Amino acid sequence: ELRVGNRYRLGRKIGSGSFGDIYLGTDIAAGEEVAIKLECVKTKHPQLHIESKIYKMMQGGVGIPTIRWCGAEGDYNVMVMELLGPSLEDLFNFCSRKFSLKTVLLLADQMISRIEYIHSKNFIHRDVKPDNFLMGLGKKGNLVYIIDFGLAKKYRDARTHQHIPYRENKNLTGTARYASINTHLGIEQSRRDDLESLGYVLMYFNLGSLPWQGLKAATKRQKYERISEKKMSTPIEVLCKGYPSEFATYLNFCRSLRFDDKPDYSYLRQLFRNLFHRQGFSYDYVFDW
Amino acid sequence: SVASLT
Repeated sequence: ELRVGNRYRLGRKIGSGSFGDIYLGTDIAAGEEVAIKLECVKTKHPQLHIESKIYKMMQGGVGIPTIRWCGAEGDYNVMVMELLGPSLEDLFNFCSRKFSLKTVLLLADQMISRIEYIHSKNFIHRDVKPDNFLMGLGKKGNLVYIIDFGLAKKYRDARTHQHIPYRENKNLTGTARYASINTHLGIEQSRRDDLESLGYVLMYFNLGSLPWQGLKAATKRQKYERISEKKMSTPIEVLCKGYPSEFATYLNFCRSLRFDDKPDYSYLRQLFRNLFHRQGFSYDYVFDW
Repeated sequence: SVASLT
């Protein structure tokens, strides 16, 4: 029977991206379901080995998936991961693209902490989006995980904390829908950009869609600039109209950060926790779903 | 528009 690593039976495809396909697997030792990422060895720019190292440096972190095996097999590099629950995009669609304010706030709190943890390990994520957060399983069903370090990179030296240098004329990295203004302008990504992207994710949860979503275009690169100019021509206060001011204050604060500034994560969490209390919400992990 | 880019 078809196995990777002698040990993990390969199952149906469950996802695909620019850095490999994701498949279900079954560990024959325990019957544990797993996720299997495959990357073609004859690819023009090897990456899965680097993502696996990144995952290994993050292990033990709250909401970081465990990597079970990493190796090479035939025409493929292989990374076997712990299987988690549905993504936040899956759950958003399941709830008809409607999240309550309570659910948005509970998630924001954990998501800010996930990003802060990655930053504390000297890496920036660069692909913050609803598909890249997954809920846990069983008694970790209230825990938000962060996945996909395929675009991640170090922003600071591990020993001196010297920040990577500023630069312009970069190509767009990440996803057009959730990228920061700085990214659209070709500026090197840093810690602020992960947090700005999360700000767009949260307003996307509030609204059901973002104003620069679904713009008709022709070439794939005229679409990107139509997104970029719609993103820039939409003031944060128009984007957040109809919702508590904390969401615009969050987005304004991330746009105000300098390239190498350390974000005040505790401040950002406290904006939402304070709003959480004014709504009279209880922290019971009762999500909409 | 949600495709991951290098």
